Amino acid sequence: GSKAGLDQEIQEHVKKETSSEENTQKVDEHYANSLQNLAQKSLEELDKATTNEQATQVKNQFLENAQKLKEIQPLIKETNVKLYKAMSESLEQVEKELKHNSEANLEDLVAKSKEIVREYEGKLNQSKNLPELKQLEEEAHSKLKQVVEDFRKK
Repeated sequence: GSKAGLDQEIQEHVKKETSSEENTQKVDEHYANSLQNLAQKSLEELDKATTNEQATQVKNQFLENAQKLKEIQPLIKETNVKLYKAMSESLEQVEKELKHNSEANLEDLVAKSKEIVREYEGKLNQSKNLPELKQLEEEAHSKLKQVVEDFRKK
């Protein structure tokens, strides 16, 4: 127990490095794929050039665009991170809102149903004969059905 925190800290340093290098590999692979696509498009433009100057310009523009592409890779990773965080936080907010609202609706319906039951139990406890009992029981069940139906159709 006394050494658990230190073990966790050492393992966490190692995990930080391994996660850093794995994210580096992912960024490198995406960058290499984008660079291959850029190069293929520039090579197609070059094959269709009609002038040595147009061809040299295709090459120079490829080099410029390759520099631009390399410059944005860490920003690409940071943008993906921020997008995922925003999605997760919005999902959690909406989840807690839905939980609260559904619980409130259920509590209101349960309160109304228990109130119908209490009213008619109070009436039934004062019953003097069997016909009154049957009439009150039927009215109570009809009121309960009306309440639960109105809620299902709310």
